[PDB]
Amino acid sequence: GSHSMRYFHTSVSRPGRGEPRFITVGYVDDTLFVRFDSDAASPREEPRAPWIEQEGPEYWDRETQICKAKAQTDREDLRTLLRYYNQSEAGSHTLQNMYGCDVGPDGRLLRGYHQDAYDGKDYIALNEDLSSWTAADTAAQITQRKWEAARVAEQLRAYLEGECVEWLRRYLENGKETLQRADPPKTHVTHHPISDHEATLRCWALGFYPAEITLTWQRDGEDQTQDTELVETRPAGDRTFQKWAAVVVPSGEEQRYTCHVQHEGLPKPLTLRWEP
Amino acid sequence: MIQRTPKIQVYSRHPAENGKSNFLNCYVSGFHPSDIEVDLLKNGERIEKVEHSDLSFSKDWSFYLLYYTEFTPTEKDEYACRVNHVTLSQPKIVKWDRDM
Amino acid sequence: RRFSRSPIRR
Repeated sequence: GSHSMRYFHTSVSRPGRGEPRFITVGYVDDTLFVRFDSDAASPREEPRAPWIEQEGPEYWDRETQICKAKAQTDREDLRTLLRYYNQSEAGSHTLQNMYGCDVGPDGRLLRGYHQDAYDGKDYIALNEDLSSWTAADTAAQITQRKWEAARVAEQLRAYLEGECVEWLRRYLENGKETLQRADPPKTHVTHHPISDHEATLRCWALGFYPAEITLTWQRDGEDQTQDTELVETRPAGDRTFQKWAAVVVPSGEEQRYTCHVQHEGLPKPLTLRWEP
Repeated sequence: MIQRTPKIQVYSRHPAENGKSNFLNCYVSGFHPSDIEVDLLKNGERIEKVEHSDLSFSKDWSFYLLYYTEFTPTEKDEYACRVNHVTLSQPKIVKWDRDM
Repeated sequence: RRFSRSPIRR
């Protein structure tokens, strides 16, 4: 299927408690494969998936230098944004950035990303054209003018169309045992009486990869979107994910309810029912 | 500032079978800012060598973390996750329910 | 692998 590579970065200032903490992680699809934490005893880019361990020492040197430089520029930018927003030096603030690429089954670029947030709000984003910027406010417009004057977008476009896709394709081949394997959900319905009048039907999806999935309840063939309790997809800790959807059902009417499951590891969507 | 209070889910890696070793998970998500305090409890007592994932975030910029530890469920032992965040007037304790 | 010029001054 389709694939993605993403690098995530977070810097959090902490006035009076040293310099901002910097954490960055890299993902292919939903698999974490590299990390760097400035608060580690000896900060270095570290592998987190077996298929990246084979990369040589020069790779880990390069990635570590880039992460360290990113931590330093983030520190400078945190001071800059205090000025842009007329903020006191006394508070903690957050700078986030994500960038990366999406490719289709043939490995062609589907789209690229590079976007930033300040204190959890969108700040500046490279548009899908990979050539223009969307600034959220007048402070981000100051960055936009700087980045336009330096033609930053053209440097990002070159990376996202070139190295990002080329190295994603290499990682997909080196990790093809895992990165190119979808694990379908294991599904079942449980029944939990609430009262003499109602019971919860809970539709489970377990052990699936990647995280994207659709679980829905129907009653007499009609979607129950408004009456379904849907928990956020959650990691099991073994690479796979879990999710459930629940509906409250009048006692005796359980067979009018069907759970429907869509996942890229399933050839055709599943339909299941409570089985007493 | 703007703040988002964490969603909290407490659950096991594998379906619970009493007497069989497993992993106890506390997944915190959708929160901002990123500073957060998470404890896993056994019968009210903090479990010691709990590990956690590296901070990452979702499309909407909110953060998520997984805290986890080996555990062997039984019928009588109670497990919970205790979470403190700037959005909480007091720590939130979410009990483990093997059916959720 | 990472963008070598991802450290960009805002």
